[PDB]
Amino acid sequence: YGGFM
Repeated sequence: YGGFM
């Protein structure tokens, strides 16, 4: 995760 989707 991290904020790509």
